[PDB]
Amino acid sequence: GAMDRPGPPEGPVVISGVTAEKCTLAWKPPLQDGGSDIINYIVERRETSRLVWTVVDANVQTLSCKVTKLLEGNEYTFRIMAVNKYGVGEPLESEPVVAKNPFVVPDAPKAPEVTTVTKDSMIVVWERPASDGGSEILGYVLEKRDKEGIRWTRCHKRLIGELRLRVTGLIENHDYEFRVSAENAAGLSEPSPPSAYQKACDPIYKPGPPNNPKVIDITRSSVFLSWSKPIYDGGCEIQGYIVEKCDVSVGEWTMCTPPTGINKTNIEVEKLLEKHEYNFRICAINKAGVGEHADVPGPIIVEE
Repeated sequence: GAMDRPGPPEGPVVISGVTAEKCTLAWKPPLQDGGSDIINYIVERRETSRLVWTVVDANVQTLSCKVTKLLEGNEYTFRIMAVNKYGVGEPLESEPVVAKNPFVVPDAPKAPEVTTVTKDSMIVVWERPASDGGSEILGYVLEKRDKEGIRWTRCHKRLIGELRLRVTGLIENHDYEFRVSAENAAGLSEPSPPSAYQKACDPIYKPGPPNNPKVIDITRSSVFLSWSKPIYDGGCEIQGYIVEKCDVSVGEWTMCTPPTGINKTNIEVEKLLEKHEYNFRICAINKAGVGEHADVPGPIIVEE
């Protein structure tokens, strides 16, 4: 048919790479070229307050254009026209875009730390950005890796909204290392360095004091003591008890057992000085160590 100028560029204008000084536009060719091929495109800009369109590039041989010399804080709208041998077609106008610098993802956090461990769980804790640089952190992603495993795995879906997570579902006696990432509106940070490997196992602690230490009977040179298992065994097996004596005139706590201890809740302390006055301490032994002493009630006079 008869020939004329091209149709408008097609499609939504797509704006990308927006900073405070530049941005990038892309469009698609017009559906109709008017009967002659499109020679070049014309890209124009107009700050929203202004009336005059200003030329960005009058000879764009591309479906994209890099706009520069933009000005921080100003809002712009952009225009694209197709040109052929018979003239300039109707424009394709973009949506308004403000020249802002983009938001940035947070910095990689510092390495997390494990605190409380069971055979199946670990509490992991980490720090906020030391200073509130405008990260605007929304939450965290905690990852774990088994020492006998290949890849890092998430300990949870979506985000952790605090500085801590009790990670469960851990395999007893496996060793795990942790790393944490921080996410803001811009996206996910690079991960932190890893924690040191920790083994999933129940901790053991020194035992508590022996229970109900008491005197049973007294002779001319001996004292009979008795007690019961400590209420708190330290998650560990009581393997023995240490008994100590003190002369109240002297004040030096001497031993009444080998350091190994005694495997009974009773003892007969013998060869004690007659009519002297004593105090007695009893201690429990774990694989972890010797726990707190329990003092026998009052001082005792060795008599009959």
